Amino acid sequence: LAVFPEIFIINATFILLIHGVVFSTSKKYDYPPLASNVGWLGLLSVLITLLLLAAGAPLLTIAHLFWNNLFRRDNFTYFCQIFLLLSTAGTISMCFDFFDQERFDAFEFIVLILLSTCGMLFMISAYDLIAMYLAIELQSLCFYVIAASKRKSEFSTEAGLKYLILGAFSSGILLFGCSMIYGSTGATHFDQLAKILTGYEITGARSSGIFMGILFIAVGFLFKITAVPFHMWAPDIYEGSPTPVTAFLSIAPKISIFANILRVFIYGSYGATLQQIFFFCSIASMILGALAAMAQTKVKRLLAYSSIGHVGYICIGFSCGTIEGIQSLLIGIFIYALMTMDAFAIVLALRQTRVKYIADLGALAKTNPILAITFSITMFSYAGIPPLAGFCSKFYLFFAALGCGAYFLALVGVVTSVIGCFYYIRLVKRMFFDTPRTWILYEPMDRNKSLLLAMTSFFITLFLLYPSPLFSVTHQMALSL
Amino acid sequence: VSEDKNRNYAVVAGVVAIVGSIGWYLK
Amino acid sequence: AAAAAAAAAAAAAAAAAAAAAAAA
Amino acid sequence: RAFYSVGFWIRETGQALDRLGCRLQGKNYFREQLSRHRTLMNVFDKAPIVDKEAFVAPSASVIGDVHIGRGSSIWYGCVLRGDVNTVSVGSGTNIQDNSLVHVAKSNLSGKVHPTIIGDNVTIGHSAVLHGCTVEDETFIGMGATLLDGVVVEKHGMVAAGALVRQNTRIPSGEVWGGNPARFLRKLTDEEIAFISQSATNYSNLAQAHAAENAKPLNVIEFEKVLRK
Amino acid sequence: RAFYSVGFWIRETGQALDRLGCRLQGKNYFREQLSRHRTLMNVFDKAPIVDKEAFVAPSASVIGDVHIGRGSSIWYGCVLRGDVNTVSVGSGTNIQDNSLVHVAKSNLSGKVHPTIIGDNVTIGHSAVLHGCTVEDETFIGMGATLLDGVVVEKHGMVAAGALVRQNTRIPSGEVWGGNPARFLRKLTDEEIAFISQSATNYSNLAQAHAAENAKPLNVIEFEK
Amino acid sequence: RVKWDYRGQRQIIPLGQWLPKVAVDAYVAPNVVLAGQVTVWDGSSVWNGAVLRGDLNKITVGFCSNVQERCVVHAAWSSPTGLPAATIIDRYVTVGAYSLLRSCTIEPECIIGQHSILMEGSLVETRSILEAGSVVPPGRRIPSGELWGGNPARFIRTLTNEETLEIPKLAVAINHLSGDYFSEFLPYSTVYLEVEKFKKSL
Amino acid sequence: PSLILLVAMIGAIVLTMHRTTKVKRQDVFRRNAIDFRRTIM
Amino acid sequence: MVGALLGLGTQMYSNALRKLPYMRHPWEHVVGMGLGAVFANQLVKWDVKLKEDLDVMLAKARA
Ligand SMILES: [Zn+2]
Repeated sequence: LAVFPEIFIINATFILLIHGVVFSTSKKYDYPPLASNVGWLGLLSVLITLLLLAAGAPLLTIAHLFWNNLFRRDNFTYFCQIFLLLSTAGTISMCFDFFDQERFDAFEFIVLILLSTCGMLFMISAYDLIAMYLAIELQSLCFYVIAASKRKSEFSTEAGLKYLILGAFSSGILLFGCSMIYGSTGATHFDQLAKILTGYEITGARSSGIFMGILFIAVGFLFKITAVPFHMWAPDIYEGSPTPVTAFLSIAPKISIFANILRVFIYGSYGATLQQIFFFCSIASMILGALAAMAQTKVKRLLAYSSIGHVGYICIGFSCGTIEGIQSLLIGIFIYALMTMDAFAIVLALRQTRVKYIADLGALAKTNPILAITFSITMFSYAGIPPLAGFCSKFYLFFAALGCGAYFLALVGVVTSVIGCFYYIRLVKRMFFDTPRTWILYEPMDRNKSLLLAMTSFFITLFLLYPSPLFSVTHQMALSL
Repeated sequence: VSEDKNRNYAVVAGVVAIVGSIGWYLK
Repeated sequence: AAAAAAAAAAAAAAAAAAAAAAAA
Repeated sequence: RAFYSVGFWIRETGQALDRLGCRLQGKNYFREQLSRHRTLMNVFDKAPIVDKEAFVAPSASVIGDVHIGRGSSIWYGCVLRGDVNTVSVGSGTNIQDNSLVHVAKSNLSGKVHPTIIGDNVTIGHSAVLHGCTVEDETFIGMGATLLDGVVVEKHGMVAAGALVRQNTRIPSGEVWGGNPARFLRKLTDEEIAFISQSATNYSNLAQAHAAENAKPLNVIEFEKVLRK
Repeated sequence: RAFYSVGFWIRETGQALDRLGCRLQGKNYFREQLSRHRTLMNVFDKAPIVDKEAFVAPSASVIGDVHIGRGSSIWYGCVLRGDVNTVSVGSGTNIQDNSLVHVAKSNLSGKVHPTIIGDNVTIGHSAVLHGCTVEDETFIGMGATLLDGVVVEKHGMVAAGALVRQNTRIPSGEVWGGNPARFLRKLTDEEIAFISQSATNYSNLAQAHAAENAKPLNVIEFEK
Repeated sequence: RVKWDYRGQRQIIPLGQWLPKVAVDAYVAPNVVLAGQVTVWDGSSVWNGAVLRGDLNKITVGFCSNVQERCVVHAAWSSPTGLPAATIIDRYVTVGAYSLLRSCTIEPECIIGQHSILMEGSLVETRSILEAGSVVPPGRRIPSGELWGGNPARFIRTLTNEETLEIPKLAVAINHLSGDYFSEFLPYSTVYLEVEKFKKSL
Repeated sequence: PSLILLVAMIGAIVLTMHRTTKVKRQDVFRRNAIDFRRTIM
Repeated sequence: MVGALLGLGTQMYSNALRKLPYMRHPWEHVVGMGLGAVFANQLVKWDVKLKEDLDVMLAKARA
């Protein structure tokens, strides 16, 4: 046993896939638009998976056969795997409206999202290089298809091709690293790998073959999370695709990759090389994002760059070896995810507006004044303004970084937060104080999208009154590795 | 004196799902 | 292509003469 | 089981009644959204013989003695109280919104003069034809107030908001206007061309307001407008 | 009012238990777009009061604080919309048609005052009386219009299309019939007889019109 | 044709893909008659009896732009002479009591006073107050900030900027009143209950 | 890899069906009641 | 509990984007959120129990 939570989502995907194709290819049902019927059913398939994974959390480690030769499930994986499904479900909740407006007959598009979640669930628990690569391939492959869903419009398909090549290269680079890592280790399991690589220290103890592999595996992961050293065309992918598909790739693959990153590198590899590369990436991502937030104008692209800047703050936790720092990274991932879902949902709130600049998004003070305050909260959360939940996560990242001793890295993060805040007050000024740009009038959304904002915006502000639970949850996960 | 065939099954299912929710706390 | 495919199903073979078998 | 859930219909009434137990802080909600409005005919002692093709708007309380011709409209919210003196409407006379085609009892000297409006008489919005006869193929102005015994001759448009005093029957083609009864000008022939054009277009436009008389099934079937 | 708001919530709370609670049983009856102007005497914390012998037409709304007395009438299409201050319509008046009597709310630019309509006042059609302390046995003309604070004194026969100006205390018996308010002529006595007899004319014509019924055959037709 | 339809009069009358969509927070008084293409916008207020019809062009009242009691707002067919004449009563315009409009394109922050008849192409410019009975002929562009009036639309006065600053306050005061009314109506109606009790009497 | 071959099948189908089957060969789709039918051009 | 108070606020200001006014029948779902607060606090006692164990399990594994 022990694979039942993953088995259910794979079975649920197959059952939805058979239901969608048989029904969609039905003259009797007049070839109906299954998407949105596959939806709701798809959202509850994730929710049933969430319950099964949570229910069997003590039972997850049922047998040595699964952990030693296939995948190992641990307390850290369970807490993040629960979050991964919740992140996936939250994205589906905002996405349902997009399915309704679009002529979505793509029942398969939901099955791809569930298949991606199954790949992501296998990715979090993957304990072998073969398993991690195969799981990464499935999650990315499902994602490649979602990017090219709007075939009639070349803008989505061309964006998909750049995402596909970046994905193929990232998987391929990681694969080459596995080959080199395999050559020295003689085994592909992370557990066997850790025994050979424990305290390898490429300066203290010679390890030419292992390092050659480690260099490739680390580089491949960075392309997947849109790290700035390998950001490449990844920011382009975010703006070119419509906002809802962009949201799904924005949070769920990134969270899965970050959780996979901590497991593959901290436990398996012990050299003074892995922490430093993230430290350089963190400084660069925040610097690139801060420059980009001022440089970028389109609201969708700006969100991607703000997300890239936040990704750098997340990277610092791995960069500082302290377990408290790894915990701080987890606090950041959760806050960034809630804000990223909230931010995409506010953009999704202005569904009526076609692609438009920030100035057009302004003038929301007179109309939808509460939404205007809600937009201000979303920008503030990435900005690092103190009352919001993001600052508390950043302060833990910074407090851990000061304890870790990363004064230079910590300072640039504060400086990048400072660089971001000026644009955010300017954006807040744009919303109410100035640049209304025509007094444009917006349209309503579904209750689920409003609740995504309601359950998140209140929580972002409520974090100050009761911040203890999240901090407790995050450290437990870091210690488990 | 009834609604469309199948709507009744869903209405019955909702009560059995809601009964389960109270029951889950109870048992 | 939405062109009408040649469905190879039909009614079973029953030799259909004209009504003038016996008495015109 | 379903359909016996009418208990929720009965439960709603308890709360639909809890408005009484909650209208105590001041005398509140004397309105109940009732049903009766003796409006679309409201026959006092004479009945309108309005045609089967003369679209009257369900707001238009065409009281008492009225007659409308084939193709003429009686638009939204226009009372026609033919209660004390006879009224009539020729084929094509589009008595537009908010009209007051209610006639008279008298005004200071007899002057019964049953209002008779000819064909193709495009009457304007908010017009008040209190007690004048109107001739064929003229275009009264939106906001006009046509007082007692003002025979508006043919093809003579009355201006927008143009109050016309008593007995000041305008000539043909003489565009009237002004708060006092004064003429304005003799515009052009294109004026009468557009008068006839607007008259026939308003006739077929009222023939396009057949959705006003649609049935519940047809209203909810139009609610398919979302899909298209 | 606070408890009025709570009442709106329980009625809404109840209305939902019927809207899809028991209507979902195959019933789209609540989905029909029936009119709501038939709330002739629309209400607030202040309510419209109307006596027995006062015909109100069903095509006409009477919103806000209203005090329709005896004999007064509100004919087809009129709107006595007087939320701010009471529309203290006196006795035996005769609005006669699509008129309007407003204390309609502005930003207190002129301190909107109640509209104390007098007695036997046979207001004509389309009159747009607006903050009008119009006194008794007065005539207002067809298509007319008035302005804030006006006091149309006794027997002041405002003419058709007229537009009386702000705060103008028109003298008792002076005929003002122009867009810039302007006295024209001391009214004659035959006009006095006409205005004092048209009062009871409509008083009887309004006690007539006998709406007070239902037309099921037409209801059965419009049902199909 | 039969008279006395139980339905009363549906206040939102679409025809041929043309739904006069009412934005929420727009108190559309129950007497009104929306038809064809009438896009009332946020915070607007269509008051008692005010008809708003629909032609080839489209009526549109703007943010906070009320159309007060008994005000007809129609639009001419195309009027392609100078500009497409689709009535656009833009933001904060207070179209006062018992006025009348047709194909005129009013500009932000006006006050179209009582009984003020209009006509085509009368682009009443921004921040413009019109006196009572403001009748306008086609094409008379009342300029900015200028009080007007008169039966042929004769100019009267330019306005001090304090009155211009007060116009938005009057628009939002009307909107406050509109919200006070919108709190008097519920999403659906209770008329159906009375109609069913009528039908069960049959 | 079984699931990866299945995802490759689903992908080659959803990508390169090219509107040549029920993806768009359902019908052109038309509704009469909403249709103007010469009332509106 | 405080969570029920939270689920009233979250139900309001929600659909405010839709400008829907005040609250409706599904809006009064603060009993469900009240349950969330009770579980969140309960999870923390278990999480803190486990968090102490995670430090002690680390020490037992460390030896
Ligand atoms: Zn009269």
